[PDB]
Amino acid sequence: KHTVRAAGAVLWRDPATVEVAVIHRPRYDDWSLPKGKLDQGETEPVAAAREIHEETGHTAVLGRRLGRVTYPIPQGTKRVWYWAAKSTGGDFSPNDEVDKLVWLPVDAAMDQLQYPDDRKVLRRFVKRPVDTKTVLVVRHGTAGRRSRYKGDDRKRPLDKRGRAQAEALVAQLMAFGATTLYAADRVRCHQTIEPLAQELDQLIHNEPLLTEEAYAADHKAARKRLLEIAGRPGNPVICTQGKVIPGLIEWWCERAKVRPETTGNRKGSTWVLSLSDGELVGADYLSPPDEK
Ligand SMILES: Nc1ncnc2c1ncn2[C@@H]1O[C@H](COP(=O)(O)OP(=O)(O)OP(=O)(O)OP(=O)(O)OP(=O)(O)O)[C@@H](O)[C@H]1O
Ligand SMILES: Nc1ncnc2c1ncn2[C@@H]1O[C@H](COP(=O)(O)OP(=O)(O)OP(=O)(O)O)[C@@H](O)[C@H]1O
Ligand SMILES: [Mn+2]
Ligand SMILES: [Mn+2]
Ligand SMILES: [Mn+2]
Repeated sequence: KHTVRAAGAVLWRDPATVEVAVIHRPRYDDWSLPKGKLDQGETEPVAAAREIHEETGHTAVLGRRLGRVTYPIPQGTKRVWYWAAKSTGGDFSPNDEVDKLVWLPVDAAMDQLQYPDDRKVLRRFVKRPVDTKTVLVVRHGTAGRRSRYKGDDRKRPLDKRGRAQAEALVAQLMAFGATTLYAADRVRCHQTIEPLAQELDQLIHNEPLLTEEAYAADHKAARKRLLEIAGRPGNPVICTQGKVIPGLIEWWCERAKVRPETTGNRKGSTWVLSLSDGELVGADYLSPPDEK
């Protein structure tokens, strides 16, 4: 019943014309997909990107999430979440952890992978486009509690936990190749992506149409604005509030007939929206960085 958390990837290069990486490990004599256990304080996407680079030598950009594999181990239950990950280069060198890496088209990869669950991941990988662009919709971090004033406090800041959530979100959002930054017109939303702003040296665009008060006054304008942002070149991060996100996500998924595998709305959480030719093809809910 104790869960060991891990993450990994279908790492690919070049539609089933791509090649995917399959690794061999001499400790187990197995062929499998690269993956590994989360370190203290990592989230799954951070661990996936790190373990990809450690086991294959390649850097990569994560995209669509491809489901979860569990299996019993002496410690309890091993849990692996998998992402599609596009190689951004690197070179493999054999060692004692991983002694071989082969790049295979999907069909021959399916023959090489010994675990049925890995084959299931790879089937998911091919079901939808993999060369995707990415929108990251983030609910701001923890910011104490609303006062008894009607509606909303413009300037309430992140609390200490929330500031730490903001710092922890840099690595997670960098894992998906975030490039451009947007925040609803509340201090707490800006402060959530300010650490990422500093890392990228990028300015945070301000978004009055995406606050809770605006969504409630004019939801059509909020939806239009999301699409406008998503249509721009780059991979945008959009930080907004709890009353806004569920409605926007549900609307987009409905219209494009995308089924989210997980759902939630926690402060510090992230929705990874994968697009192919402007069409939504994945909506993946990630837990806040300090929650399970
Ligand atoms: N998809 C699957 N379904 C069922 N069983 C699977 C399986 N994959 C591996 N095993 C089987 O479980 C045992 C532990 O392997 P593991 O879960 O891959 O263990 P691990 O902790 O050695 O490997 P990672 O989780 O990949 O850990 P790291 O990369 O973090 O390890 P590191 O310390 O080498 O970095 C092995 O005998 C293996 O054949
Ligand atoms: N005074 C209030 N007026 C209206 N809604 C409130 C009020 N207080 C709490 N809520 C509701 O409860 C939720 C959580 O409020 P809390 O004070 O914990 O966080 P918050 O930082 O304001 O969150 P968000 O900015 O995501 O709405 C809000 O999203 C809102 O739906
Ligand atoms: Mn591993
Ligand atoms: Mn490893
Ligand atoms: Mn490891």
